[PDB]
Amino acid sequence: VNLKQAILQAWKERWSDYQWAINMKKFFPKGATWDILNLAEALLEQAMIGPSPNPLILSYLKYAISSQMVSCSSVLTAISKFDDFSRDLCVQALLDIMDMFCDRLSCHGKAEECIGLCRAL
Amino acid sequence: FLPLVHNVIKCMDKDQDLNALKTKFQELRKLIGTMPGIHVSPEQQQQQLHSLREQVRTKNELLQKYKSLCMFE
Amino acid sequence: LSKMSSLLERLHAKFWSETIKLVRQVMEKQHLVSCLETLQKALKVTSLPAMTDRLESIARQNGLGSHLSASGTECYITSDMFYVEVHHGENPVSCPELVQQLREKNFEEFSKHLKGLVNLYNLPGDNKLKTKMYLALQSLEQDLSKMAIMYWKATNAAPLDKILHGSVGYLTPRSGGHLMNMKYYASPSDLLDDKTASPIILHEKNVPRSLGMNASVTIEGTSAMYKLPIAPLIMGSHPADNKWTPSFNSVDLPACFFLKFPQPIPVSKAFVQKLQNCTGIPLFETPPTYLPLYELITQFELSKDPDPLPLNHNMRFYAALPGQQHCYFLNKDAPLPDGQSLQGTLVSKITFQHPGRVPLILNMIRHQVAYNTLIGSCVKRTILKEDSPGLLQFEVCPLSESRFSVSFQHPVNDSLVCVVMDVQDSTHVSCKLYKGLSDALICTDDFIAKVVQRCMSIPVTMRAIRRKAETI
Amino acid sequence: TRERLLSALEDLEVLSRELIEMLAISRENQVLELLIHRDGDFQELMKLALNQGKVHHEMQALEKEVEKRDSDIQ
Repeated sequence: VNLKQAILQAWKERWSDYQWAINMKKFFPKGATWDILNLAEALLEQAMIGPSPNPLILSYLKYAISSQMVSCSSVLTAISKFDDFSRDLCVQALLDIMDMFCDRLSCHGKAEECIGLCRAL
Repeated sequence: FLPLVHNVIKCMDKDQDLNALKTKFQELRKLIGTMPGIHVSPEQQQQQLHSLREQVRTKNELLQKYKSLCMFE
Repeated sequence: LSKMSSLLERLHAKFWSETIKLVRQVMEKQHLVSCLETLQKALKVTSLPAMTDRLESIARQNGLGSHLSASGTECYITSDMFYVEVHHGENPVSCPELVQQLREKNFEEFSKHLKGLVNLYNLPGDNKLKTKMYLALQSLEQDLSKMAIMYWKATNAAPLDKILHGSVGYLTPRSGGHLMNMKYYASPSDLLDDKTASPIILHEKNVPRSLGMNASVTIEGTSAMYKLPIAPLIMGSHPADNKWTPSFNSVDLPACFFLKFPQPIPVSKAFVQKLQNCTGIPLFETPPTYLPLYELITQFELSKDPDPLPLNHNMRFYAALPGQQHCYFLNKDAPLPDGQSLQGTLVSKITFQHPGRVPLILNMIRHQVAYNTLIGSCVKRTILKEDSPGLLQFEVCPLSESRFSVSFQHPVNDSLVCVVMDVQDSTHVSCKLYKGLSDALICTDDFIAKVVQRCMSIPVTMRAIRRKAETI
Repeated sequence: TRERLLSALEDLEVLSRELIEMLAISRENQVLELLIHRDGDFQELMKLALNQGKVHHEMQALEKEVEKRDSDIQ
C-alpha cells in the first residue's frame, strides 16, 4: 500500500524524475516483487485525473520505458477502459507512449511469460 | 524676512531701495530679539520654569497644610 | 561634508545701509536648473496671482501666445479649456467639472491633466487637424458617454451587475481635467472590511474612477486616420431600454480611442482576432510577445506590493490556508493541447475604436483578468519554506483557453483530488468536476463549488475544500 | 530662544538673498535646508514668546507666594 503514497510523495516534490529511480529502488527491497512497479501508477495517477492528461508525471513513464517490465505496462494499458471514458485527450498521450513503445520492437522476458506478453499485444 | 525678500526680488526681476528697507527690518528684528533677554537656549529657561513651578507647588502645599493642623485653644 | 560656506563668508561677498544701488546701476546685463525663481509657489503661500504667474512663465518658456485684460484673472485659450472656478468652438461652459475639484485647497490636479490634454492634441496637421480635428474628436467623444449614462439610468436594478459587471456604465464626465471612465477591473474582493460602497458622499448613479479601481479611457491619435464620424449624433433617448449606435456622417477622422491601460494584462489570440475585425486591422502593430502569459501576468499583478528585494519564486507559490500553511504551482512550461505556450500580451496598447460591435470586448478581458487574479492570489507576499506540515502544492493547469484546473493530493482522501475551474461567464465561473468510477468520495457537491465561486480565490477555495468537504 | 533664533533667521535670510542674486545674475537641497531652518527659527521665536509670557506669569505667582510666605513667617 505504501507504494501509492510513495509515488505521491515522489510527485509531491519536483524531483528530476530520473534520480527518482534511486528513491524507488531505495523504498523497495530491490527485487522482492516488481509486480507492484510503475505498472499500476499510470492507472491510479490517471484515475482522479479524468478529463486531464496529467502532465509532468508522464515523464516518469518516459524514463521508465527505457528498461522496465514492458509486459505489465502493456497488459494494464490494454485492459484500461479509457476510450469508454471518452476523454479524447489522455488517449492521445496513450498513442504517443505506445509510439515509443511498439514502433521499434518489444523486449525479452527470459521466460515463457514473454509469450503472455504477446497475448497482451 | 527671507521668503518675503526672496518673493519681492522674484516678482521685481522676473522680466527702489528694497535692500535698504530689508536691512532696516532685519536690524529692527535683531534689536527686538536682543531686547527680549533670553540669550541662552530655551532649554535652561524651561528647566528653571519647571523648578519654579515645583517650588510654587511646594509653597502651595505648605500653605494648605498650615491651615489644616489647627488644634490650638 | 560641511556647510561653513553658507552664512560665514557669503554675506560679506554678496555682490547694509548704503548698498542698495543694484536696480539701475548694476543692471546693464529657467526650467530645471534654477528652480528658485520657478518655485514661487513654495517660497510664498499659494495665492491666486502666484500660480497665475507661474503658469504664464511656463507658457512663455515653452511657447504659447496667451494674455488677458489685466493681471488677476485669465482663462485658457483652447477648445473648451475656458472655465472660471468658484465662441470659437464650444459654448461658454460653467459646469462644476472644473470648479468642484479645485474648490478649496486643490494643488495637484492643476498642472498634469491640462498639459497632458494639450500634448495629446498634437499631430502633423497645420491649422487643419491640430485644432479642427482635435475639437471634432473632443465633441464626438461625448455621444458614447451620454448613451452609456442613459443605459445605466435605464438599468435601474442594481449597480453591481450593470455598473461594474455586465456592461459599461461606470463612467465620469469627459471634459478638460477629466476623461471618460469605465470599470475595466472586476475586483470581486473588498477592503479590510465589508464592501460598503458610497463612502461618504458618493451618490450620483455614476460611480467615478475614485471609489476602488476603474480605468481612464480617452480618444486621441496621431496617425490613426480611420473612417468614422466627426461629430456626436446618437444622443436621443431610446424607445424602452436602449438602442444601437446609428451614425450619419463618416469621414477620415485622424484619431483613435487610446485609453490608459494601467496593467499590461496578458490576453488571448481571440481578443486580437475580435479586434482585427472591428475597425479594419488590430489595435496594435508590433511583435507579439508570445512569452508565458499567466506566469508573467501574475508577477506583474503582484509587483505592486513587492519591494526592491528580488523574488526568484520559480513557480513556487507557498502561502497560508484557513488554519495552516500550504503551497501551490502554476503548471508553467507545460504545453497544453493548444501546442505552443500561452501567447502573452503584456503591453499597454489600449487604442480601441468607435463604439461598434464591442458589447463583450470587456467581458472576455474581464474573465481573463479574473482568472489571472485567481491564479496570482496564491503568491502575493507569502514567503515560507521548509513547512513540514501541510504544503498542499497544486498546479493550475490551464488546458483550454480561459479554462483552468487544479489537482492536488487532498488529505481528505488517500489520493489526488482534481477539480475543473473554468471561467464560463465573466463573474460566474464553472466549478464542475468529473470523478472516476473507482475513487474516494472526497469530492463535495455543487455547494462547495458555489462557495469557491463566491470566494473567487484559489487558496481560499483549496482550504475550504480541504475543510468543508472533509468535515472530519 | 530669541538671540540665537534671530541670528539664525538673519543668516538664512542673507543666504537666501545671496542665492537669489546669484541665480538672477547667472541665469534642491540647500533651499530645503534653508526653509527648514527658517521654519525652525519661527517656531523658536513663537516658543520664546510663549516662554517669556509663562515666565512673567510664574514670576508674578512666585512673588505673590513669597509675599504670603513672608507674612506668615512674620
